[PDB]
Amino acid sequence: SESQEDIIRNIARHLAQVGDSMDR
Amino acid sequence: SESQEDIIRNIARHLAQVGDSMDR
Amino acid sequence: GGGPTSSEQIMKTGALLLQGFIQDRAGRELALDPVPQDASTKKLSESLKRIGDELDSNMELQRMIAAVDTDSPREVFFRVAADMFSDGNFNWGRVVALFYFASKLVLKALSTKVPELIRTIMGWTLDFLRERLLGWIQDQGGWDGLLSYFGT
Amino acid sequence: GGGPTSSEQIMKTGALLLQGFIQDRAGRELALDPVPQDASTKKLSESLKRIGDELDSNMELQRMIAAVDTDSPREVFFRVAADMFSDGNFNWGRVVALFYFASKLVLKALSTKVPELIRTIMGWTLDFLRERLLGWIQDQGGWDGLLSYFGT
Repeated sequence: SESQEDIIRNIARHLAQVGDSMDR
Repeated sequence: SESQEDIIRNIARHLAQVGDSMDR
Repeated sequence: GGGPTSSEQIMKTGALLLQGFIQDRAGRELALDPVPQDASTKKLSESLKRIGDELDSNMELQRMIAAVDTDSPREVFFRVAADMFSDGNFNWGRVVALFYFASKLVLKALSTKVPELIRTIMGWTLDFLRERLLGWIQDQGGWDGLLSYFGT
Repeated sequence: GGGPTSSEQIMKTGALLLQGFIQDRAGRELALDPVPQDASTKKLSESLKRIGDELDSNMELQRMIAAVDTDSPREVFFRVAADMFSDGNFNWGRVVALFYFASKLVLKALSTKVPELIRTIMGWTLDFLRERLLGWIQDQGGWDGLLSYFGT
């Protein structure tokens, strides 16, 4: 729940980071 | 429909036949 | 208490073999917790698996099975089951064949479910994209901009 | 009419790429009718596929994705989508990552569906077996009789 909210934010930040890095 | 009834009887007879043959 | 001949043991073991068997064939990621069982039941699982494998190489059967419509799969299951045993005979091969048919309905239902899931999820994704990303994508000159991005 | 920069072409191509991409990963029988497309769109599909493959070898991501609960998968999808683009930035990699996330929700929903289908179909099968076959099975002395039948 409160921890699931944490896992979700996590997934997001990670996806965003992986996407920022797909450039070079 | 009427042909689906035919496909169903078919599957049955085949399954029954395969099962009768699994012996030897 | 109750030996192999008891109705309880028959239903209990029956459940195990059938689940073992269906899960096995439905695995061929996201896999399934295997069914824990004793030595004799493993020996049985093993043999069912082999008979099922041999049934999969029966092209007649696979053709007809794929041909059948599973809009109402319960109706189909009971109609086939009844027809298979209607001549009043019983043997182990028909029981095996019945189990095999059950595993194929699972796969068949799964197949109809896949494009449904996809369409639903695509709906969410394209809704998000249109309302949140479309502006930026246009700024790139559309998907032709992704070509440039990949180097092509 | 309308070039690559039109909203129509963006939604249209977007649908194709996304469906192509999700179907591709969900294939890894009962397969899917591939998405017919032009040369440029195939080139794009090809590249998406490669980026997705490279994402699959990111163990951090796969761990967290499997960790997340998809009881309400729409909620999850929109929460992740919003969070990913909340800092106001856009680039192609995030769009690709979003598509990747969409394909993983498909697989994840599918995974929860499998044991449901199995239980339902086992219900029918064990109901048939108990009412129609149990007598005969007892006559064999239970499933120990299937052992004999297989030779073991």
